[PDB]
Amino acid sequence: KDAEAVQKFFLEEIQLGEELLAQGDYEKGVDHLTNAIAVSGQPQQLLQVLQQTLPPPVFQMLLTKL
Amino acid sequence: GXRLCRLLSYA
Repeated sequence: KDAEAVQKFFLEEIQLGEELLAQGDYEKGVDHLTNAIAVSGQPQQLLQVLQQTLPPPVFQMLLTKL
Repeated sequence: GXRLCRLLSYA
């Protein structure tokens, strides 16, 4: 189904995003998070949660790449 | 890792 494919893509993009951010590859990590946000029916709610979790300059960079 | 996945799925 389309749903298992999408869940998988969403989760794998997040996991690569987190790993990249942990390595200090902020720009690359953010690019993958923007793919995860793009397939979500609630982008604003994902953005709120990322604002509460990410360092402010990475969140801000996120906002500019969306 | 994997935490970011749960926070965002639950969002």
